[PDB]
Amino acid sequence: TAPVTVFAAASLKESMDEAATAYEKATGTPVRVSYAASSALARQIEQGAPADVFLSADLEWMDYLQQHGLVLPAQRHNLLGNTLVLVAPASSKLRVDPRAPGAIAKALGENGRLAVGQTASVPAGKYAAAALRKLGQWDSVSNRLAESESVRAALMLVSRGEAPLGIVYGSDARADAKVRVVATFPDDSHDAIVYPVAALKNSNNPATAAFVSWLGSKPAKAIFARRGFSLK
Ligand code: MOO
Repeated sequence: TAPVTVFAAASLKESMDEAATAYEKATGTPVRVSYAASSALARQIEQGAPADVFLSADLEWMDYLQQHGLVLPAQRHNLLGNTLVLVAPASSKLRVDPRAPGAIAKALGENGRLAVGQTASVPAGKYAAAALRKLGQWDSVSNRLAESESVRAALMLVSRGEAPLGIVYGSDARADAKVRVVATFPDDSHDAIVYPVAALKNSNNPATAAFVSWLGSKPAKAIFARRGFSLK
């Protein structure tokens, strides 16, 4: 059985791994998930990667594939939501109000860097940059970023204590007890974090639509819900 090839935003690591297993349990169809920043995944797809399903951590990267004709609007829909959080290593005593002018930058200490997804392309980085900008904090940290290849890479920096703070998703924080949530960014500070899922237009996997459809089903949703994603 050709596995359904799912390209999933890095932040979907555990949830999609669980979903892949659960899908195969239910149907006997293996699901092979590849994780990266949604940007990387989208670019890989654009460049011909034979993904069957794409789950992005933002609409923009799905839009990108749509614009490239690789995803049909009919075959995409919003699946999950998240929050954006400021995290610190678990042991960190930092208290930071993202809204307080200069608070994030101060909490970086003398040489600390703010772990973020690469801010141009990685959805978590874009959400982060958007939130930072919106909150007037961007300038204070824009030269103090530890831009990372995905939100999980950013998480890792914080988890490893190599960044005193990072901006990841709420689910990422739940996914790693080695970080703690210092603050949740106001939902008004960034575009809603929405993970669209789409069957790729060119998928030739007979199970692609089934898999995507299945994600609407209670046990599939429950995987994401348990892992701190909001359900769209
Ligand atoms: O595509 Mo991500 O989950 O923002 O690294």
